[PDB]
Amino acid sequence: MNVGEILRHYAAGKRNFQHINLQEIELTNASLTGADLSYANLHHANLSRANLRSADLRNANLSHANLSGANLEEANLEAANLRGADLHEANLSGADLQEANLTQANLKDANLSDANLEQADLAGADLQGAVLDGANLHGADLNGADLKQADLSGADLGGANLNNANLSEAMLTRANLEQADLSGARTTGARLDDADLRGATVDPVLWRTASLVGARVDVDQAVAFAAAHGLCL
Amino acid sequence: MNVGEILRHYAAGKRNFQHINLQEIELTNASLTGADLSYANLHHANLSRANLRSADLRNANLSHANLSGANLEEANLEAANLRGADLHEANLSGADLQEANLTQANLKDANLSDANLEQADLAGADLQGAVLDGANLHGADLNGADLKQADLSGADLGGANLNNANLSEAMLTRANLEQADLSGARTTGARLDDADLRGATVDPVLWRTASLVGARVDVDQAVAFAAAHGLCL
Repeated sequence: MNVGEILRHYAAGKRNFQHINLQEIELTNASLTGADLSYANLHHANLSRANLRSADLRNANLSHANLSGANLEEANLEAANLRGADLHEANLSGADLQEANLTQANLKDANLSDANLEQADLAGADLQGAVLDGANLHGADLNGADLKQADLSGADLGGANLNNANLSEAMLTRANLEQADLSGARTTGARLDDADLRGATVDPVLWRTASLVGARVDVDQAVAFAAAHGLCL
Repeated sequence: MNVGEILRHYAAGKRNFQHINLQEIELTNASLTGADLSYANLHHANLSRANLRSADLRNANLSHANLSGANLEEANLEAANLRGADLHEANLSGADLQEANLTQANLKDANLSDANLEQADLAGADLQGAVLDGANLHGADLNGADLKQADLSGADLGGANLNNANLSEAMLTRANLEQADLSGARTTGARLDDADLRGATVDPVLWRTASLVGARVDVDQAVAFAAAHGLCL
């Protein structure tokens, strides 16, 4: 299938497009809300600015697609393959991204307000400046992700892997970090006021760097904290 | 007895002067080492600059005596009554002051290196600038004493009462504060590095003000500390 076909069919009102092969397709600007594209092949595809609101893309191959600026509000991307995809400035508010593959993806300045990223793989992704206010990243992999100035105000990072994340100047206010791993993360000017830290693995450096006004702690943690300030116990 | 008598007798080599009444006596400059003056009455006496090295004064009435600049090195003042005495700049190194009465006394800039002040009463005394390097104040009363810039580097303040002390800019390095009470003390720029704090009662303010590099703590204390920095447990 090609473009003038598919634009036409949708325009008619045909909504099922599952398993279609659209690999490398030029679909910039293309307007495709409520479309069913599950299992569809979109390797290196161009869907820059494409409107995919409430679209179903679950298990779709999107590795290396340009999606810069797409609307994905409320789209179903459960298990969709997004390795290396360009999502800079895309809007994914309310989007379902559970168990989705986002390694190496460019997410700079994108919006994932209230998006479901449960167990998603974001190792090494660029989220510099993005917004995740109230998002679910319970159990996500962020091995090495870049989050300079990203907003996770109120996100579930319960048990998330933040191993070696860049959190420099990140916003973590009232986020849930219970049981998260933050070994190696850069926390310069990061803000964890009111955040829930209980049982998270942290470097001691974090105790000295992150604003922690109202942040919740273990007793093990209290101690950590004390000692990171140089008290002898 | 009067002065020309007593100077004479000592000069001969007479050493016992116990229970003698020398109340209000002018004995400035008077040179009286190894003298036994226990139970002697010296209310409002003038012994400014008097040399009393290794003198025995235990239970002597010294209330309101001028002793400014006296040598009391190694003198025995166990239970001697020093309420309101002027001791500014006096030297009491190695002096025994156990159970002695020092309320309201002027001790500004005096030297009590290694002096024994066990259970002594220093409520409301002025020790602004004094030196107590290695002194024993185990169980002393310092209710309200002024210790601006005083040096207690290494002193036993085990169980001492520091209720409302001025400790502004005091030196407490490797002092023992186990079980001391520091409710109300001013600790601005006070230094408690390597000090032993375990079980002492402190205001939380203290956690924020005193340098605590290497200071020892309880777990209760670790927690205190954390919370004084605003962490929620």
